[PDB]
Amino acid sequence: LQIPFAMQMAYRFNGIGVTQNVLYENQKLIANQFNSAIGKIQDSLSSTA
Amino acid sequence: PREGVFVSNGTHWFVTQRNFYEPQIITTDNTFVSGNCDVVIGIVNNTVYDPLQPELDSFK
Ligand SMILES: *[C@@H]1O[C@H](CO)[C@@H](O[C@@H]2O[C@H](CO)[C@@H](O[C@@H]3O[C@H](CO)[C@@H](O)[C@H](O)[C@@H]3O)[C@H](O)[C@H]2NC(C)=O)[C@H](O)[C@H]1NC(C)=O
Ligand SMILES: *[C@@H]1O[C@H](CO)[C@@H](O[C@@H]2O[C@H](CO)[C@@H](O[C@H]3O[C@H](CO)[C@@H](O)[C@H](O)[C@@H]3O)[C@H](O)[C@H]2NC(C)=O)[C@H](O)[C@H]1NC(C)=O
Ligand SMILES: *[C@@H]1O[C@H](CO)[C@@H](O[C@@H]2O[C@H](CO)[C@@H](O[C@H]3O[C@H](CO)[C@@H](O)[C@H](O)[C@@H]3O)[C@H](O)[C@H]2NC(C)=O)[C@H](O)[C@H]1NC(C)=O
Ligand SMILES: *[C@@H]1O[C@H](CO)[C@@H](O)[C@H](O)[C@H]1NC(C)=O
Repeated sequence: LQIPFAMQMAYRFNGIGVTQNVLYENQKLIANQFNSAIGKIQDSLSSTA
Repeated sequence: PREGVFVSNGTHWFVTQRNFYEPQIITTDNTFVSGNCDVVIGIVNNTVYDPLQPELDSFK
């Protein structure tokens, strides 16, 4: 069942015990943090063997 | 939404539980307020019915 990804992340925030408004008001920051974390995963894999 | 998700059939808006389509009128009881309109990406305009107002309207 399709759902907008921001809405899914709000569902997951509810799952961990945080209200949806936190995600909907910090969406830009959360997306930037996730993207930076994925980039750091890239760097860690491409450097550490 | 307190619990559930906002949906629209095309003209009107409702709040329903996520796992079963049971549309309901968006009221103050079904929802909670947080902040203003300028910070949420994808917010839409719609009236939020106040269950208390018609009771006081008959009072008036
Ligand atoms: C809660 O935590 C986040 C960090 O995860 C804070 O966001 C960070 O806030 C600082 C200052 O606003 C940002 O630093 C700025 O970076 C820009 C980059 O162009 C730079 O020009 C500024 O001079 C400044 O150094 C930082 O980037 C930002 N981090 C992310 C991932 O966006 C947030 O401010 C904290 N909020 C509260 C209420 O504590
Ligand atoms: C999306 O949901 C809306 C709520 O069900 C719906 O609006 C409703 O449409 C029906 C007509 O099909 C109305 O039903 C009433 O129709 C007459 C109008 O006076 C009454 O006499 C009847 O007894 C019956 O109650 C609803 O009143 C009307 N609800 C509202 C708030 O206007 C939309 O039609 C739905 N949109 C689509 C595309 O399906
Ligand atoms: C959702 O509801 C909002 C409020 O009804 C509405 O924002 C309103 O948008 C109109 C025009 O887009 C603004 O009307 C005036 O805007 C400027 C002032 O900055 C004037 O120069 C114009 O001539 C016009 O008179 C309203 O000021 C503005 N209301 C608020 C509180 O900012 C949104 O457009 C609605 N969103 C959607 C998708 O319909
Ligand atoms: C969703 O997609 C349409 C076009 O694909 C776009 O106009 C709209 O801005 C998008 N919604 C949001 C909240 O960005």
